[PDB]
Amino acid sequence: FLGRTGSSWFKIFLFYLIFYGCLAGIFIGTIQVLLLTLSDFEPKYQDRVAPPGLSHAPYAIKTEISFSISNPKSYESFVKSMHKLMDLYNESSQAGNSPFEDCSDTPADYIKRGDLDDSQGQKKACRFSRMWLKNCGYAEGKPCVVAKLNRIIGFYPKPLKNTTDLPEELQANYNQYVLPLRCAAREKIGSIEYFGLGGYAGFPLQYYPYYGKRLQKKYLQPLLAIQFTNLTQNMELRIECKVYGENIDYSEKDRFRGRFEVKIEVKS
Amino acid sequence: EGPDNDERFTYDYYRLRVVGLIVAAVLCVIGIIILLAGK
Amino acid sequence: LDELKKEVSMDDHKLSLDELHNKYGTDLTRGLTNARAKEILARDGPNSLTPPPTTPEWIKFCRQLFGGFSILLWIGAILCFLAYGIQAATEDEPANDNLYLGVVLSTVVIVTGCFSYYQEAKSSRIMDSFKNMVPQQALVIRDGEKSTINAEFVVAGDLVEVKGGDRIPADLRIISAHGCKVDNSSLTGESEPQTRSPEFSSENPLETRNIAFFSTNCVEGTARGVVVYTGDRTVMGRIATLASGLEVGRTPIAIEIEHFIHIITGVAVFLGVSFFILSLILGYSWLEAVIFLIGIIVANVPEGLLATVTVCLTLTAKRMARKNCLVKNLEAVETLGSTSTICSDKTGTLTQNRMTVAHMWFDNQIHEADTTENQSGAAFDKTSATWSALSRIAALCNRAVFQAGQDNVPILKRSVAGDASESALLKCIELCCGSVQGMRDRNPKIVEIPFNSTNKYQLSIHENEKSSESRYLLVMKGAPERILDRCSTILLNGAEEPLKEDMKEAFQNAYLELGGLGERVLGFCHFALPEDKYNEGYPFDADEPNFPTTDLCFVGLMAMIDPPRAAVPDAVGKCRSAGIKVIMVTGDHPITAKAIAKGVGIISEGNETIEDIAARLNIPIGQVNPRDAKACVVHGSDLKDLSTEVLDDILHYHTEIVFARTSPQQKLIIVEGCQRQGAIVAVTGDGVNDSPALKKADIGVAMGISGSDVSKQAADMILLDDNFASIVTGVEEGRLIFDNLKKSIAYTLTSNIPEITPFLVFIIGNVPLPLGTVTILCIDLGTDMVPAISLAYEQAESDIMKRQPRNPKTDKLVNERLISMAYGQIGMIQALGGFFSYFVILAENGFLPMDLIGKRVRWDDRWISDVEDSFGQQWTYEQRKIVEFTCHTSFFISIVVVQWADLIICKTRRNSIFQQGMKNKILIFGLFEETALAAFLSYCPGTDVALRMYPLKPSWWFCAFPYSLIIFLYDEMRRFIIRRSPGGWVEQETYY
Ligand SMILES: *[C@@H]1O[C@H](CO)[C@@H](O[C@@H]2O[C@H](CO)[C@@H](O)[C@H](O)[C@H]2NC(C)=O)[C@H](O)[C@H]1NC(C)=O
Ligand SMILES: CC(C)CCC[C@@H](C)[C@H]1CC[C@H]2[C@@H]3CC=C4C[C@@H](O)CC[C@]4(C)[C@H]3CC[C@]12C
Ligand SMILES: *[C@@H]1O[C@H](CO)[C@@H](O)[C@H](O)[C@H]1NC(C)=O
Ligand SMILES: [K+]
Ligand SMILES: [K+]
Ligand SMILES: [K+]
Ligand SMILES: [Mg+2]
Repeated sequence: FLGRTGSSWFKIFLFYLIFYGCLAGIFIGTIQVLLLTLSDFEPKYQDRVAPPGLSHAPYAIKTEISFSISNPKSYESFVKSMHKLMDLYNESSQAGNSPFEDCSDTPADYIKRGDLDDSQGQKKACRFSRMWLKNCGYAEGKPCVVAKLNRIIGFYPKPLKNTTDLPEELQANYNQYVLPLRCAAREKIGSIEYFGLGGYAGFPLQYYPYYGKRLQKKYLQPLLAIQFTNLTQNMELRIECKVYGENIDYSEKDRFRGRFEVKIEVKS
Repeated sequence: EGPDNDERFTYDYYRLRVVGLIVAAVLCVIGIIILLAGK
Repeated sequence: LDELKKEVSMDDHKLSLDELHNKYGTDLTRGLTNARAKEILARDGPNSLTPPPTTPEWIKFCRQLFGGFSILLWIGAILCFLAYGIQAATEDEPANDNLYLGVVLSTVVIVTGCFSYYQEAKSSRIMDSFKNMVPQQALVIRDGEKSTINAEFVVAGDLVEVKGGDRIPADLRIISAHGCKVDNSSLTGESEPQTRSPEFSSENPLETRNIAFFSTNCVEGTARGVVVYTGDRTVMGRIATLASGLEVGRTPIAIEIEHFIHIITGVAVFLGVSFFILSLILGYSWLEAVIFLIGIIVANVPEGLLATVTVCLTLTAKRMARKNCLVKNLEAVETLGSTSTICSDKTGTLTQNRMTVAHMWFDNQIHEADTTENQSGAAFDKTSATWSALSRIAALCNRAVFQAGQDNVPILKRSVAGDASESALLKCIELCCGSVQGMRDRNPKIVEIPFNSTNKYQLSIHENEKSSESRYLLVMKGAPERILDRCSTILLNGAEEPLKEDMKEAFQNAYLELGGLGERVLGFCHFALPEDKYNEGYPFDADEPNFPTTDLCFVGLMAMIDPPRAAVPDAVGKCRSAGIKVIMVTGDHPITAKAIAKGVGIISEGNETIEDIAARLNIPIGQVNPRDAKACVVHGSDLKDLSTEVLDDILHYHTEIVFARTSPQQKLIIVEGCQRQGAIVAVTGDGVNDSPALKKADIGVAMGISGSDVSKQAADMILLDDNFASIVTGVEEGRLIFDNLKKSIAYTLTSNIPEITPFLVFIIGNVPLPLGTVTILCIDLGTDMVPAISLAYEQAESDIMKRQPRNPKTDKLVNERLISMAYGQIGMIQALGGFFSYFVILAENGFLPMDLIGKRVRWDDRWISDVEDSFGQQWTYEQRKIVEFTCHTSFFISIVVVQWADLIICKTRRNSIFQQGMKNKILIFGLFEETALAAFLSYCPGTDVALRMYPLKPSWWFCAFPYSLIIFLYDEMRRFIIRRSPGGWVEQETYY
């Protein structure tokens, strides 16, 4: 033929069949032992998610949400993702004492449901009403963005203490139980309005620590609705929403490390 | 610890780099020694 | 074009002096007119040689920039700029990826260009050396007056004059001469002075006395002649053009390189476009379809391989430089290993090029002297009183002297003023009797008759050094038979005795044997003149026989030859044991050529020519079956009337071939004949008459000390110490580097698979990219470099000089067996070890292997800053990318770890590491430096930006260890099978 005879062509096939078969069987074996060394409830390493990311619902083309108020299908793209998220926080999804629980309607302290063990059933998560998100189809004019803190197993988000000076200096400082979120731009051509649990501009600490998908399915993380009823129009406004805390940090590279990058433009 | 389990989300990449560079250097020296056993 | 120059020349030495003048419109006495000479100048053109048109270095450099790998890397470099252009227009990408990767790849092409350019070097100044043989000026007779002119202004027809010490300015017809002798070594390779006279003495113009040639010099006397040829039209000017004009051609090693380039280029374009369409079918945007292709290019092309080859060659050439063997062309480092036939000059190559005493006949006994340079033999006789009598004649009846200031150099190497035979005798006595000058001071010469053409002997009368005598001793030497007709007694073991027919017959026997050995034989005799008949003041007349020259006492015979170099016989046998055929090709006479052939082992004992059979059986040569003769001796005059097909039959039908009295073109023809049969041929030589053959040879080797400038220009390799044993070393080195290149190539190729497979699974699986493009270049250009080079220092696995020369048609540098092992077996195991570490990193950060399938869409989505892992956690864009790049880093390090084992297995093709050992210090160096580089690239701060290399956790380093070990075991088991059964299965499938 090309290389060899039929007899040789066969033998080279019988070899590579057994050979690659063995190699596949060995590869699988090493994957088995790897998995055997891992927990079902907690990942081996968590230093790469460490400082929590802050992500929002409006799917930004490039950290930007520009549209026209005087146009219907101009914002119907951002309403798709906005709906996708809030559709999960339905009351019909949170039914019965299992696996949900009614928690303080005001920001409270942490809740420990034991260890990362299966020695108990599904760890009961705090309910969250999308109805706590006042004012927010969504904002056809002047968007109503929804913030979110990235989930990390066993992470206890710790707010800053009012020992020294603060950006939003001491205003509504629920020091003990709220992780604040203050959006900014100089360039003050807007109108910041925050909505959340208990009416506070933060995340209620009663939703922590997260026990993971395996130990807490259907779990709901707290949301923070933000509305920009800015009196300006037809210009790119670089708005940055920042979260503050002891376990919260940022990076010049990762522009989502505990903060937002939104470029709103109501070009109408 | 409980609420004070910050160490869980931390890794000393600084020491690791110091050690890694020490090792790389020493392996580089060892190599020179064996090569220079005759030039 | 040069087929005309490969033919024997035609001449006009047969014409009379007068007749020759009519042909050139010339005067025998007055010479040309100033006007007629200038007319002929403009007519024929200058008496000069024009160098052939060369290829500029520009075109030579750029021709490498387009050879398979460079072509693919160019397509990659441009395709980078393509994707970059498409980006800069569509969505403003502030990145530098495609732009920088395009710059990097273009640089890789340029630098790789320098390496191949350095390897494909051609240092040739043939025509320049020939031009150096034309004198600046010549002496001509014009308008009846002699004047010096620019030699280029010399034309056919003018009257030229030459004298001892000057170069022949052009081909001349001798019309007048006085004691003129010439050095024709340019045409023959033999430096013994040849007389020139107006008389025609041979039909063959290269042998006649009435022609003098350009490229030669007058050694003594004076001559006048008419110019018959000028410039390019001279006999050796044509040799110049032939030699300088010959097409170089591709080396065996070069052909091998291009061959695997085709193979690897083939699989590259195959998988390249095979997956380019496979991606579009899967609905991949052309924006991405090209990005994947660039990666495929980088994965398939072994970026550092061609440069490795060059470095391995260079390092092998450095070792040979350290044995006095200079390599002018890097590729010639390997040709000697692939050589199946050596065509060797004799004089100054196989031989020392110095008349040396070989045997002596005295006391009715043949004695042998030591002919070797360094005198590696033993003594023959010292005791016999006869010896001292013969020794005295050899010293006394000798007019040769050592040049001043030689006392530092060895006797046999020092320059001597005199003819070759007298120098030989001088050096013979000086060696075994101490200072000859002393013997010539103790015995003052009073009268002598120098060797005469008519007398055929030379005699001398000396004052006997003996005090009790202080009388007159007569000594003489000459033609053995002439000396015999002048002897009455023979000095036997001390005492004289009558010359009976018995001893006279033993003389003839001794004389015939020595002459049969191709040796020049001289007779020696002396006579103690009677005291009473010769007073202490008796005057001797040298002009008229004033003393007896008959009834003298015969002392002995001495024989001499230009002997082989000490190492030559043994080197020839070693070449022959390695299955290399050795042919002699010489300008010298057949009797001498044949005798040295037997001396060095070109013709082995018992082997006969057709002429030998005929003489032994006493039958006509036509009655001899030529197939009964494995040896042959072909004279150039017969070679001339043979067609190449008939030359091919000679080459095919004889194992032991001697081509004697060959011209320079004839040497070229013999070389081409050998090549025509498909053989790789080496030429060894030292003369300008070797230049064409040296050029045409696959590898020409010139002698460094004895070699002429031309020969060393025509060669690929120079033996700086004239050590012929270096050929044996060269062939051995050549074979070793050939095997080691295979090892180094397999090693380099093996790591291609773990660079290809990640890109494929990226498409077919939709998982995050396991390894990056930049990461690949960190391997092929970084870590694999020193290890791959180090394989060039591997010792032989067996006695390589015991095997036959490779068949260049069947035995390739890269074959299917190499690809099967590197791509199909070992590289495949490396790929898995890479993937394993990849799955380990991701799973330990929360992305278990199961959830990875079909996630790249959301993974690469820059706007999704919340991807959910297996544990329900949410990752931003840059966070997951850090883990991904950490995956690139550990996959990279996994390659390094699996290359550890590969380096050790590529060490040996057959033998076990437990047999070959770990005595390669460069290899061990490679292991340490490779690992140091990898660690540095991962842990050095800032490398996460420039190369996207991230620090690895200690446990990460060990992921591929079980795969590294399986490689070592697998290959060790496999080679154990090879050795345990030379049959073929494992062998014919995987044995590189
Ligand atoms: C989650 O809540 C949303 C609230 O808008 C539900 O949307 C409803 O969709 C139905 C049918 O398309 C409409 O008739 C209603 O007007 C919507 N609102 C309400 C309050 O009922 C959505 O269907 C819910 N999703 C799930 C899975 O239950
Ligand atoms: C990523 C995976 C799916 C690709 C696997 C590719 C396999 C099928 C390839 C890789 C190397 C290949 C082999 C390389 C060498 C030889 C020897 C040659 O004389 C015949 C073909 C043969 C035997 C090839 C057959 C196919 C082969 C085994
Ligand atoms: C939000 O909606 C409420 C009614 O639910 C209305 O009273 C109020 O004006 C709205 N706020 C703004 C800022 O438009
Ligand atoms: K490669
Ligand atoms: K050559
Ligand atoms: K490679
Ligand atoms: Mg010679």
